[PDB]
Amino acid sequence: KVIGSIEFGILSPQEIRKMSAAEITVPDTYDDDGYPIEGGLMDKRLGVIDPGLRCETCGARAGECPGHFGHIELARPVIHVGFAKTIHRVLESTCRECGRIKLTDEEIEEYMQKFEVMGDRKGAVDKLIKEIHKKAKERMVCPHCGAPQFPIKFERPTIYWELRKDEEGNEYKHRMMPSEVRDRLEKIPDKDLPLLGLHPEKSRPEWMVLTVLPVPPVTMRPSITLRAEDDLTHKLVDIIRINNRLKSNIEAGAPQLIIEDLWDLLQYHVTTYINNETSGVPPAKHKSGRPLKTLAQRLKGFSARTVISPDPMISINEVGVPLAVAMELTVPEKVTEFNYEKLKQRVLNGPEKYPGANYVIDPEGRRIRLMESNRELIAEKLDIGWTVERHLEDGDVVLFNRQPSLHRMSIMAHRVRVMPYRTFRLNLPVCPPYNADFDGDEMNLHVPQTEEAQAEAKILMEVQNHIISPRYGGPLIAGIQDHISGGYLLTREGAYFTRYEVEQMLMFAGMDVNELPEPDKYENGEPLWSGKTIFSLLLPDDLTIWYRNKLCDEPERCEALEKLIRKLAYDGFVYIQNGKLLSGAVDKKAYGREDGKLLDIIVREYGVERARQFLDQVTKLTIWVITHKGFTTAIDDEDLPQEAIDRIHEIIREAEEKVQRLIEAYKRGELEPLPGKTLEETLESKIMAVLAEARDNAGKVAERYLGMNNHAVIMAKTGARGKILNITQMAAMLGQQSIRGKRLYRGYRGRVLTHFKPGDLGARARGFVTNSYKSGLTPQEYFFHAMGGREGLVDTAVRTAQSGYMQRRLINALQDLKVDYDGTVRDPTGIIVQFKYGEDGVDPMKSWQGKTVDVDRVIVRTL
Amino acid sequence: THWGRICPTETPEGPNCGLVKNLALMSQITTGIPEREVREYLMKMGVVPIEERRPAPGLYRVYLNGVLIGTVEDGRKLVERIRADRRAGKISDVINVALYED
Amino acid sequence: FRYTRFEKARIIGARALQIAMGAPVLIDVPEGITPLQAALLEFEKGVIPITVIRPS
Amino acid sequence: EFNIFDHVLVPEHRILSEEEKEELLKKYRIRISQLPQIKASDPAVVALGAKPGDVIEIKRKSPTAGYYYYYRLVVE
Ligand SMILES: [Mg+2]
Ligand SMILES: [Mg+2]
Ligand SMILES: [Zn+2]
Ligand SMILES: [Zn+2]
Repeated sequence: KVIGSIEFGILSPQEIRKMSAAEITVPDTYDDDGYPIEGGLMDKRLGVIDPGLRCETCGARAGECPGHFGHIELARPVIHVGFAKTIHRVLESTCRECGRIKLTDEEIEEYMQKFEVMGDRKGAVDKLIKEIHKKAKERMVCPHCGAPQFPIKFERPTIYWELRKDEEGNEYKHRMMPSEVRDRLEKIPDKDLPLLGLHPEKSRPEWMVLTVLPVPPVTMRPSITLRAEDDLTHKLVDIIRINNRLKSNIEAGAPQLIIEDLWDLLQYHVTTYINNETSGVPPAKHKSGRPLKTLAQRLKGFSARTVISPDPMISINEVGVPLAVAMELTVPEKVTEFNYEKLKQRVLNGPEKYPGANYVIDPEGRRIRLMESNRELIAEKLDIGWTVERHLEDGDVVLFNRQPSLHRMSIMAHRVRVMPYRTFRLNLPVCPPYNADFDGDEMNLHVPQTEEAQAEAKILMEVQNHIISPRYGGPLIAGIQDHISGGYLLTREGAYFTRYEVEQMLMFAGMDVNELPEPDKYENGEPLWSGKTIFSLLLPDDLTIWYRNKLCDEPERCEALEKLIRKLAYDGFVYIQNGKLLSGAVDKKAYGREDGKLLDIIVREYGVERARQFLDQVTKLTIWVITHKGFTTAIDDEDLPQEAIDRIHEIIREAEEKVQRLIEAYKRGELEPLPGKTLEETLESKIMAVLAEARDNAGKVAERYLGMNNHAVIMAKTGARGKILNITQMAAMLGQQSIRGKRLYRGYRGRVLTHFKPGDLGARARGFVTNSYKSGLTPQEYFFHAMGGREGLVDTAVRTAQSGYMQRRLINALQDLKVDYDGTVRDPTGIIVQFKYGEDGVDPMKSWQGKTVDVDRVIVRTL
Repeated sequence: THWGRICPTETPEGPNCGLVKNLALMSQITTGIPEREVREYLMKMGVVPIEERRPAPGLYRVYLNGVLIGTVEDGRKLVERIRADRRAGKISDVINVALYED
Repeated sequence: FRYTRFEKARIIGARALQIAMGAPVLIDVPEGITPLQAALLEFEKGVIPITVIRPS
Repeated sequence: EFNIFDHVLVPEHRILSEEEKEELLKKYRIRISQLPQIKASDPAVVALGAKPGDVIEIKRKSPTAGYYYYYRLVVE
């Protein structure tokens, strides 16, 4: 009862005459300002549009009433403009008198057999189509008409010719009539059409010459009230206007020429009806100059939104929905034996309370509005089979959306948890997939209705089912910033939590009763809890994993592994054993997105219920540690003593004179040019590298004279928004300010700013800040930084154009591709684009960082 | 050239970024000055009208709003003269004279 | 030996829809929720009679 | 002066006999016209001497599945 296929073709006169409701003969419209009903083009058993129901037997009032087609018996045949070039390509490729494709038996036999090998590719079938055309177009001796010399054709816009013979060496051009052409196409047998671009059953050539013109229904020609008549109707009026004149002149006297003039005129009018923007055809305009837009101009030319707020106290798959939004958005629930009581209490609570309802739909289908009247007599013998539109309940399937919708991860299924106030609450680890922050970002909320839709979203789009990103073999939903810092503090060498802290705060997670909390590792200094052990209270009793932490570098790289070929004296190489955290500290390496080593493992091995649990309980774990201990950045965190200051000062002076020596050398034409680049570019390139070298060195100096064990540094080295590239900019120096590559030059005719000497190519002159954000920028530097800062604005905002467009292109190219059940990626036209997807057939969302089953890992699993 | 004319930070976000900007605190816009008193004082100080000139290389070429009125004798002489004239309050402050050097 | 995600979702939806339009549910007695969760619990017990005919 | 042949980015091209052809087209349940295709103008085809009707069996090293065999029809 749904659409398998659609098979296009060309309408036969018979069809148009049979599918017609009445023969249109009177060239007129409505008329006028009162009583709009005639007997030709308007509702003469054809279609309804005014508030009056009368129609073609089907009655069917103006409301809901599919339009009926009509027809026009053309007094003479008329070439269809859309087929003109095709009709031409057909005429001079086939034989008149004959009906053959002017090809030898051999040619047909091997051509058709070369035509079946291409029977699906629309692009590659035209090459052979035109090739065939030209091969027949050159011959004049067809194998099915004793050959009678074929007068080549001419064309356009809708006229045909044939340079025949009658004299001798002459080449007069016999004119071509639609009747002649059509009756000449009617000879071409069904056997030859396949060798062309036509069908014996779907698209006969003779039908390309219209003998009957199908009239669009009333519903497709609506009148645009102020009435602004429909264009189609007007042009049609002209067409019938000439058609009737023609037929009336044929029935009477026949001076031939008269009939020819009128025939060609009719031809013009139909040509315009098909396409007003045609070539060689004067656009039929309305009395204003404004061109009529016909057919070729016709087919051409439950949610919510609000601000978002964080909530690490709700489940990762849950969504906070303001109860007001919950009272507007409703769900269709058919009353059955299990919710009979609930729904009755809901509808009785009315549109008020909190668990109420707004509408009710009885089995007949009539919607009942619970506002007016009262929830009393309305909520009676409901019986099973009705339908209540109840307000959003805690747990309902709901789609959360944030635009722009880059990857699929932008729309995820959530579980409504109705809460007051007026914002959407999003659990914090689900921020990376949405790419949302908070400053002012707003998101969309969708409420699906049909049970199939809700289920489908709940089974396939639920948050927990998409912790890992399909782009790369790793988790997308994880720790963000505090989760990282909290994981570090919780898993530190000196992590000793008094009973008060452990006991009271484990309630942010769960899991204790008996052999979980036990037993207090340290009673040395005092009876206390080691953080490693408290963290250990979550991981299952069989995951043994080991991977170097972020600090496993520099001369602190080391190693000292030891395989099994128990004490504890390790730190870097994080070692977790059956839930027990032996060594290591939690950071960007341990948790967080992008990574690919722990959160990854617990989702492959134990994917749905466990993964969400480990995620959910960890945030609240890590958060309370951070909160109860105190975590801040002060202003002294970036301060360096006088010693580092004097050192940096001497460094920037050195770099300055390095640049001057380069300039003084350039002035005297002391050559020394770089190999590839131009001389002027050599100077610039050498300076930029010289200054960049000095910049990194200044930053290297900065990381020494600053305590590496205070809060700020932890964040840099840990895994909560960090980058040595920015640290150098905050304390040491920002560096060279550039504009689309080259240095800052665009200014006055002789310099950048009016504070330097004309031609000064010095360090400070061509835009180089020496001071960082701490020490403060000078008037010049502040301006230079602004000139260089405009880059990020323009660049980042411009990239969107190419990203969006490029993606939109490749999306509109691959959107059809699926994995067939035989494990094969095939285009929608049955073309094996890839025997077994991705060569191996392993979904990138389910592979171990590209590897088709991480073999080294599976083997180790032997305990 | 925006230094002291356009705000380096005041820029609306979006496609309007860079196109539309704001006037600096330290910035005035020219009022109106009829070319009469201008021309008159100009010639009167040594500008040699075009109705005569060759000029090139008259070692000079003077312009008024793109209109080459004429030439004088020494360049720095004219620029310093008109400038100091303006500083003495003898001529309107809205008159600017620039000596391009090439 | 198992189902694919899409097949699971499809089946669940189908059963839930069957339950909505009437059609007694297999072993469930003490519950108190929508047809969806009914089909969901029914699936957790592997009693959903809906079979996926795979083209092979 | 040597040759191309299984070199830089060139996989093991082979020609199919009627047997493996029919069987292969039977396995994937597809017609002759549904395969990716090569041209007779393709250098790797003229080197191996392929005719407009052959189905080249291509063996390439894949950094994911290791060894993969593709198939294509020689055309123009
Ligand atoms: Mg953000
Ligand atoms: Mg934001
Ligand atoms: Zn009707
Ligand atoms: Zn013939």
